[PDB]
Amino acid sequence: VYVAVLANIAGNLPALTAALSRIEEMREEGYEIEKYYILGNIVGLFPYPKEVIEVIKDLTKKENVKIIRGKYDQIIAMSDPHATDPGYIDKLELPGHVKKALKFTWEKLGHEGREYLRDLPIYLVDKIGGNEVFGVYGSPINPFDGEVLAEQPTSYYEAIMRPVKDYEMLIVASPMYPVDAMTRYGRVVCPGSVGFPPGKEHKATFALVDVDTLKPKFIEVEYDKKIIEERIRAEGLPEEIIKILYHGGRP
Amino acid sequence: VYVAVLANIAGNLPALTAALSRIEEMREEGYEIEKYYILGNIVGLFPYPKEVIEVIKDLTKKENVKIIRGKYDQIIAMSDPHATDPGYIDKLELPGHVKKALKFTWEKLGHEGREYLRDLPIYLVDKIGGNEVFGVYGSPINPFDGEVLAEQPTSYYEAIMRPVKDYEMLIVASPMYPVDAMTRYGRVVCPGSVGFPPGKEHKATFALVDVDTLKPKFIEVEYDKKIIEERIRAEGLPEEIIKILYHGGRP
Ligand code: NA
Ligand code: NA
Ligand SMILES: [Pt+2]
Ligand SMILES: [Pt+2]
Ligand SMILES: [Pt+2]
Ligand SMILES: [Pt+2]
Repeated sequence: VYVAVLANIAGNLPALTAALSRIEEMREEGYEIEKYYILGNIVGLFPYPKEVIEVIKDLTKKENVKIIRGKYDQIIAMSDPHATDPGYIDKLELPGHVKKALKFTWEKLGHEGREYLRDLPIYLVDKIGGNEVFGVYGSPINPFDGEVLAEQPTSYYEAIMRPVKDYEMLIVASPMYPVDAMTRYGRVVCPGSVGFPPGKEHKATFALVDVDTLKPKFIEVEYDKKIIEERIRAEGLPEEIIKILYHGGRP
Repeated sequence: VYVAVLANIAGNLPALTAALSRIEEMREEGYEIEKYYILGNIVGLFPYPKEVIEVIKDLTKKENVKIIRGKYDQIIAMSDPHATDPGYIDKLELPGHVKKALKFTWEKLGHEGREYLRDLPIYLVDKIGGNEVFGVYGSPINPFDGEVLAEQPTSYYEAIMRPVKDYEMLIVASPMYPVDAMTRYGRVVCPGSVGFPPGKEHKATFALVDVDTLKPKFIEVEYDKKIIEERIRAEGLPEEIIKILYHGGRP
């Protein structure tokens, strides 16, 4: 019995599709999936924002699913609901290629898609087994702009867990790699990144968390970067997004 | 029955003492007070940081109390746990008089006081009645630097409640004045300020939240500012803290 924990889809439909199909295969292999946690970014740099949302909505009907929004989702959601274009984004402190990806996302979502992100919770507060879990995109101190690093010593995660020590587990998206850090205050976990490559040769990465022990099993799944590349060019988006696709980046 | 909700003690012992004494008096008059929520800032501008913590500690032994830290508390907690002086504060984006108050608080607390603040939660998550409640110092988007304003239209509070709509009530400290705004997503409440005067002729302000209806009753209690003025001068702190005591300010 496990909870499937996914993060940072970032508008990448092929990676999301590959992760969920792998989860279905693993069900056939004796892994019982009680429920799903999906952490932002939900939409972002990659050009399938409406399709990602459709897949999540179907899953939310069929399964027990809890979702929280990430930094890119918030940039879209915070906009005036009556705005006629995504011009407000150019004022923000962001790289040029990121502004263009988010303006594209804003337009392609329409009013219904923007509204869906506005309904997304910031915080995940849940129980698995007898254990209480707290989830946030960035860090406890700063939900959208906070950054928890991967590959740090136990003391690092202990200091982060301390202000949320009421909980048995903290889940964050911002490390972008698998994190599994037992501390005196609880366990800090990052499932990895489904659709936002942090480096080269990225595989869609997520975790199955054991409901009894809270130990994560990290899973990696290949997806086709070819159709994504061809979809970016066909929508007229910066060449820098293709670089991130094959070389990595930080949101 | 009621929950006593208090915020922004900010190191002001006489104001905290007067509010708690009024709560005890209202219980003598036949008010059922079952628990306490205490929101930051716990310490800050006023020169009674150690004593405020002793009153809270004693109250936590005898009553059902949930506490969260505020901006000023976080600035102290953030610091390297065996730094020798509060020199790090001089590099922060804070007015001169605020820097001096916080350096004094850092020293007066000692290691044991600094560690007490490091143990305080960021988030309040609770049930009262069958109603879920979420509390944070600043705002849901930004726990320490976020600001929810008083005296805005209903639509302003609705957009703030929307990302925490899974809850029946949001409690924030940052307005500094009583707020009680029903929205379609839940009720946004600020209890007022116990020890940080927002303007002139300040009384210690807090709320009793009806457990059934979630309607706040705002209570104002008088306290002595002259003894505080005397302690500020005796301890060498800036004249601007005295100006805040009598004419108000913002953290
Ligand atoms: Na814990
Ligand atoms: Na609600
Ligand atoms: Pt904005
Ligand atoms: Pt272990
Ligand atoms: Pt710091
Ligand atoms: Pt209501």
